[PDB]
Amino acid sequence: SGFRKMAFPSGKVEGCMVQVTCGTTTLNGLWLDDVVYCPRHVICTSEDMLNPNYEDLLIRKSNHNFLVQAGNVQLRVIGHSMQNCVLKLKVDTANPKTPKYKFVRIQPGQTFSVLACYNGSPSGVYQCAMRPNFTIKGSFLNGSCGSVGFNIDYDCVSFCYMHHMELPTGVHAGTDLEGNFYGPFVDRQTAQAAGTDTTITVNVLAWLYAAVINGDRWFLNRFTTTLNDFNLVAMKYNYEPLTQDHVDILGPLSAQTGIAVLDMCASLKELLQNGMNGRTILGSALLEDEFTPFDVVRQCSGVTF
Amino acid sequence: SGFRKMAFPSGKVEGCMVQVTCGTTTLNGLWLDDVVYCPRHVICTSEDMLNPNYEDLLIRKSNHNFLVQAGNVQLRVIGHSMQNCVLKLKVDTANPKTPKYKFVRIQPGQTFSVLACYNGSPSGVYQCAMRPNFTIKGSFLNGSCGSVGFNIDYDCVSFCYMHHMELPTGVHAGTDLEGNFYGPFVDRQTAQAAGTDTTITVNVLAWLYAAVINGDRWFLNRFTTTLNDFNLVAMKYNYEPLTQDHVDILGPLSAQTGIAVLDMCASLKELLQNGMNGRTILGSALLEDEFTPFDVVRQCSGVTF
Ligand SMILES: C=C1CCN(C(=O)Cn2nnc3ccccc32)CC1
Ligand SMILES: C=C1CCN(C(=O)Cn2nnc3ccccc32)CC1
Repeated sequence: SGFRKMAFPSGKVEGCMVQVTCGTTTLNGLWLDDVVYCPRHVICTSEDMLNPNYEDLLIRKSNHNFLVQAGNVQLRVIGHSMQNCVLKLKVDTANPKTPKYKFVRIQPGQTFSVLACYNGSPSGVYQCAMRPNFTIKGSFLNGSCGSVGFNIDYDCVSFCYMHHMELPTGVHAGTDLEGNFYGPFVDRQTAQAAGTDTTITVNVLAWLYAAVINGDRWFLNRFTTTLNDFNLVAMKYNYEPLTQDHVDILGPLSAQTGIAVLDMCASLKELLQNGMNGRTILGSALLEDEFTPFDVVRQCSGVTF
Repeated sequence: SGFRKMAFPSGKVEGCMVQVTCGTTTLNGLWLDDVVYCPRHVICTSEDMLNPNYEDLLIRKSNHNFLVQAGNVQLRVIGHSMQNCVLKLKVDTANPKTPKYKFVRIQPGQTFSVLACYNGSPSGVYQCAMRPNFTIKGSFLNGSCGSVGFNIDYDCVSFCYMHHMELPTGVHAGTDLEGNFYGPFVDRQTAQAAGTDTTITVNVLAWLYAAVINGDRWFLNRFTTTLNDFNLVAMKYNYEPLTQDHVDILGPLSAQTGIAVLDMCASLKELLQNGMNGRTILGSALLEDEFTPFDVVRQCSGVTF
């Protein structure tokens, strides 16, 4: 028992990380098979950053200008292409450490692990969620660009995120591995509206179920509610609307604990309206929304990779 | 910017994990060079668990009774020895994936990453602290025994923890890699007092500095205090006493931010006496004590391995 904000084991991703340098700028790349993926802004300079003309900047570059290093081994670049906001550098060697992998574009509210890297070397790993407004609340310093987010299912790494940008608000933005930003963002050093965020309701409910499974039980009450009534409360507190698809994905947790989903919604309603009265749930004094129902079942059942 | 509960990249430890089976019981072992380390209670049965006679149980076992499997490769056991609460199984093959490593016995209040495993396969990685009372608040299911905690410095893994036991209170206990428990605990299925825990004061102060560096600033006040006055408050709220050695290890954070350690203590004093008035610091509504001053500097400076 016990419940922690657990990340996927990072070893399979660590073996894919490389350093990419283009002129003065160094960032991280992801070496899968014979292709290295990295953010296109490796080709910018500081005069470029307010609104880079990436097509014009890239036309000035040749294969031999992209320096790619994997530990101490230098990779030979035999082609380069810009796809959306990522650069794809073809190399003459397939990565011997390539795992089974997929590229996935995740949905807001889903979670993944980030392997933060600098100069192609791993620094740390943590779990986070894609906010409803498509930002992530990460831990990224200058030079972390090209660090990736991922999930693992059995032996397969699903890469879902590559880091590109810290907005002036201090939150983070990035792309899928085809280089398409999540959210309205562009790779320019500018203030960019993120727009209204909300709390991921289905994840809070999943975490309340996690709490019950682990014996934090004090917030269970004698009440129930309806999906309609609950959603009027969710709106008031800037929670995502709960749908029947969410109720369905909470089914396994409802079955395990015996607590109907709408009864758990009534506990959440009371916590939103009354607060946590100085108490804690699973070591937290706020309502946690970075565990999905799948996360809770995986952690509570010991699934391995 | 941003601040997360970050774990070390787990790849170097993943390559050391094996499954050990002795009779009916399977747990995890750590394969370093030509030795596999695992909890001695792999040799027990359920009739054994209230007070196993480990010496008598082990005398019934021979090398060929310890089944050790690394992925699909079976290891040949050529010797076995009990050291404190760990078994050391000599194998005829050195692990080709052995990292540079050390065994360390950590001090209460220090932090480390745990790689939770089942059947020799990694499930997840998370960061935690050794509580002042030598328990850890982990996430461990049955079969996670033999999972290890560790830190990494440059290319060297310092193994500090092997998981053995969940106390009936739901908190966790384990050993260093010489098999000595942290705390008063024994490997018996019994209620065992853990005794009074406290909050790790130097870590809370480190995290308040992390907060300022990241721009959460609202708890800074116009006050200062003395070490004596602060420790009278710490005692009242079951915080560890602050010593000058702690003030010294906070020096780099004090220098970075310009906030004297005793001024930050006065902010902490006010938060202990008044609470956080419905506000948050770094995404938390309580005072966080699982980051050491070294953790904060590492994360804020991008140190890699
Ligand atoms: C053209 C752009 C937009 C601006 N930009 C970034 O913000 C890069 N970045 N990413 N995370 C960071 C964390 C700290 C400092 C900088 C960071 C570079 C690419
Ligand atoms: C003789 C003993 C003492 C009792 N014991 C354990 O508690 C093993 N254990 N460790 N973490 C666990 C989490 C869930 C269930 C069991 C767990 C086995 C060794």
